[PDB]
Amino acid sequence: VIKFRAGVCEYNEDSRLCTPIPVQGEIEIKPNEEEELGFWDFEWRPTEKPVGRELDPISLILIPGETMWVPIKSSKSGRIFALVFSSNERYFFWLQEKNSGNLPLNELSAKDKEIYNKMIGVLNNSS
Repeated sequence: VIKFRAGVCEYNEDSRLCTPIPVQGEIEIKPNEEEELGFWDFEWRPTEKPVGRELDPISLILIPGETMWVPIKSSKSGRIFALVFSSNERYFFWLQEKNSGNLPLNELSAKDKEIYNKMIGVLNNSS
């Protein structure tokens, strides 16, 4: 399975912005070796607690065509994961590493092309 490092970023999208407040965590991108619902679970874990928000651990199904991928929604901020979630909870993430994701802000999430390709592949799959 594919593991990636990020903490959370606020629930907020009432101005299409959420601010980084530093935190850590871990996402596990997996097909689910139980396949109960038959979708991708992003298992978030706190490794630092959310401060200035409370978002609990979550096993998060991405349901194609209900989950929309936008690669960046902030220009006063960098490294924002933007997933519009309908029929599910909304979790926005911010990469915990200030040394990486220094690639320019036009697609920035943690990288440009890699995250963009990867996130489109989850929509294409229903696995």
